[PDB]
Amino acid sequence: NETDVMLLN
Amino acid sequence: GENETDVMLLN
Amino acid sequence: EVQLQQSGPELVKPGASLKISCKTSGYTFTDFTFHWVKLSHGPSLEWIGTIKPSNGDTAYNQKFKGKATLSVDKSASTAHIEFRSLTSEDSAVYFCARFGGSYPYAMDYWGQGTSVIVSSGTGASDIVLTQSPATLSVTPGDRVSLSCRASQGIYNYVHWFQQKSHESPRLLIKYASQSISGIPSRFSGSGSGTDFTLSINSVESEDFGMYFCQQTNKWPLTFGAGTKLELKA
Amino acid sequence: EVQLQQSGPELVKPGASLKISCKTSGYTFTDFTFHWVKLSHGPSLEWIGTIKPSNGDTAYNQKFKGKATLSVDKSASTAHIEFRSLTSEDSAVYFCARFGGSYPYAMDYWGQGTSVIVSSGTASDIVLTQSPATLSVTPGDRVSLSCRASQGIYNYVHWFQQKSHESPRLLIKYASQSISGIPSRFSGSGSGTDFTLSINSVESEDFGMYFCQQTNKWPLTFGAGTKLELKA
Repeated sequence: NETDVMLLN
Repeated sequence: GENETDVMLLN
Repeated sequence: EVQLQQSGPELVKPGASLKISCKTSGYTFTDFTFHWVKLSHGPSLEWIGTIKPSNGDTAYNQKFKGKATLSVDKSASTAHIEFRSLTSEDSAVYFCARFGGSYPYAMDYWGQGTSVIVSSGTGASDIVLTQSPATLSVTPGDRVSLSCRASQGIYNYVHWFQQKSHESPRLLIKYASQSISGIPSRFSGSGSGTDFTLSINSVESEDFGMYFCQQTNKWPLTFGAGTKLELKA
Repeated sequence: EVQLQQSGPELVKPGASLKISCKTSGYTFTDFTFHWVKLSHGPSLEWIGTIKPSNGDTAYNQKFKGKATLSVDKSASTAHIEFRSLTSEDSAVYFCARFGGSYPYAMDYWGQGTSVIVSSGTASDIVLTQSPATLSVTPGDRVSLSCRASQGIYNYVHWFQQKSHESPRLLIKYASQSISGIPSRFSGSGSGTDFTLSINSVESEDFGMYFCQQTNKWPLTFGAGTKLELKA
């Protein structure tokens, strides 16, 4: 889940 | 024919 | 209140055909000829052709004869332009305009323009109009004169337009020196034959933009390359 | 009422630089990442990149890294994209979108798009396969649209409707989650690699392009789209 830091948190 | 556009544009 | 409303932005594949429209309101559609104008970088304006809505007569700029077809739908009070075999060279903003108003007529009302994108995926005797200076840097309050020189005598068949960024051209002066309703008194025009001048008595901050001259004495109708009026550093 | 308002149509010379803007209203600008999307013929959608407005962090699609720069003006609540060395290949409609709404976030609000004309004068990326490429139906038919991912992406699939002369509209997020205001006839299912968008009964207002999108891995990618059209 490499995009979560940028997109969801 | 010094006024060639007159028929189309003004009449 | 007269209005020319153009259809929305278009994006097509190379080789495609495309029909774009110009719908009128507030006046009798069959009154005046309709004109299509291509805007390219500079900005630069080119006249494509004209259609007389009352009888369907047309006159094309030979450069666009194998590319565009003009038509009218009298039942819908709508003028159309259809392009064929579209290429990257056809990506441009296209304007419709009527040639009307009080006699003698001029390009008084214009549509807002249609952006046409042709996506890359994932005339020996035409009248030449020479505009000078190409760029004029001024301070508000300055008196300015813009020159338009015709390649041969065209009597008083010169019209002046102002074009501001993201806006359609606006008629300032018609037939070299005739004033237009609502245009501020600081704008005036003079000349006959081959030498034409647009004067701005005292430039205002709202005057910055492009100024084009246009001749309507000979086919095809042509424009000057324009004078870019800008603020001095 | 949330709104993303893009700057007007542009027409430039080849080799020029151009900065286009996206201004927000109705919410706190620093809340959600901003995304830029390129629309080309088909229609086809490509993701250019994203910017986090709270701190300025970016992630780009490598295809656009040498072409576009994303920035934000927090004082003006405006997101920007700047293009350099523009060519005919860059003529397109560019959309801005925010990745927000109720948790988990998705591309819920979009700008109206900016037409950019560049005038001629006077490998490891997730592949999304959409099928059938065309669905020619009569209103009242029940349809199913497939999106197959090149590798497992859990539930990180979102569905968009795009009608002629309009901006993409979010229909379903995270494979099956419903979106406020979207009619009940739209539903989604699937996990891993096989995803389906179902339309219970096609309406005349449903004709247009349908795209799936994955947001599990960088770069974010779209399928090539399914055209839903009226049977002749």
